[PDB]
Amino acid sequence: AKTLKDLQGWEIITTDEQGNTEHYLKRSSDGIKLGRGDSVVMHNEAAGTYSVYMIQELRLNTLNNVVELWALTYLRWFEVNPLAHYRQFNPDANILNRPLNYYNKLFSETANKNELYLTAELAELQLFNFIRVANVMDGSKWEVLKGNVDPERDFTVRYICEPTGEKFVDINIEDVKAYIKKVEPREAQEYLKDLTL
Amino acid sequence: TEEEYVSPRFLVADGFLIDLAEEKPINPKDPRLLTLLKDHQRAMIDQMNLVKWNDFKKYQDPIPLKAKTLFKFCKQIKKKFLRGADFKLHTLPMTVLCSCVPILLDDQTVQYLYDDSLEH
Repeated sequence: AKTLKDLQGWEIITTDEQGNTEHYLKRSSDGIKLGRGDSVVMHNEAAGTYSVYMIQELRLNTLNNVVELWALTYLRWFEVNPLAHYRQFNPDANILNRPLNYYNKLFSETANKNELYLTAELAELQLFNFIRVANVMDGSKWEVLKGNVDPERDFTVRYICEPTGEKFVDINIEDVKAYIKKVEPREAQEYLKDLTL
Repeated sequence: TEEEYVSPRFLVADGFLIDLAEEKPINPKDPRLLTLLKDHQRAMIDQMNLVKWNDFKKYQDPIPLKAKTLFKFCKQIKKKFLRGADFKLHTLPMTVLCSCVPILLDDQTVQYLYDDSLEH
């Protein structure tokens, strides 16, 4: 009950320096390149809005050109637990007098809607849902970028957390990207998941 | 009409359910909401007054709205309309480049909402 579809427009590239084991997909038309550590804006039918990921691994087949694109899932502002955030970042968090809608509003109207949150949850991606390359950066770089931010592709990450939007832990996204494209998939994914346990 | 955050993503203001993740209005009948929202949230929307997007099919010209909140959070685009003598904006075929919000109906015809607190 399976069929083989051709990944139109894409082409696999094998290297170390170049050559005909390291891998990364390249798109013929514009030539964009996707490999471990790159972040991408993807179409998410169920959610009715985009989701951003960081390519974790490119599982390829030695026999045929079958590719599987796997990646770490980011959370966008609206997937953060509003009460958890307030309790962990607000100065006088002991007082939670107000109705849930109030915290929803507070967070939504003061959050950087382009600040993502890393998570260790992997998801397989389908190329036809690929929208554009995402620029995920550190707060320092994000500061220099203000006034020239392209909300369609520019994002900043300072924490990693649980898929539920709790337990925020500091990270240097650049160090994470560097790390991810260094070690082996399972290793990186295991470590990334133990930072919030 | 009253405003309120049904969730961090969904905001109800000026008669529309606003999807902040997409920066646009969403039909309160979109099946996705059945899964995207919890019952208490969908109940909040029931108890509120929401424009029935089907009532829109019947109109050919863009609709002028008095809704400071909607235009504050929704993406807008430039569209060209005719400036009639009734001081309203009309479909093209006295031209004005006006920014407005597009909403996709079931009729598949796109309806345009522009800020009525603006003089062109």
